[PDB]
Amino acid sequence: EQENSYNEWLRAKVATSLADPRPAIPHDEVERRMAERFAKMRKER
Amino acid sequence: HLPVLWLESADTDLDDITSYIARFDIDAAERLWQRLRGCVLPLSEHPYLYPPSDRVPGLREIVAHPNYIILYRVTTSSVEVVNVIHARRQFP
Repeated sequence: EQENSYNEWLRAKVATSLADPRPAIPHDEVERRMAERFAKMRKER
Repeated sequence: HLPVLWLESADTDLDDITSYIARFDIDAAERLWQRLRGCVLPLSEHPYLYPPSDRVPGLREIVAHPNYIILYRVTTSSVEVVNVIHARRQFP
């Protein structure tokens, strides 16, 4: 019964992801934001 | 080589997952990102390497970590990372 809630939550999550009007992003850019995020996290220590 | 792309939802998952871990371990958060990126980058050369998902038809499932899964699909022009999810929790 816990697998049915997980699958329903996941299908709804993907359905939301596929309804997003914003265009897909090159891996290039995600590497840049991840780098931006870890740097700001370390400056906060 | 086929271009690897990310849905904003996938980027947001990435940000959410690594944010929660970093509140307790920044290096554990980076190691998880180094693993996820190392699963998605070679998709340019092996787009259909991972099996199709039975939970979400039309997507393919990478078990990058015992606790985290990458869901992607191959389009007419690219491979798109759709979401990055926890394998056992409804997260993020």
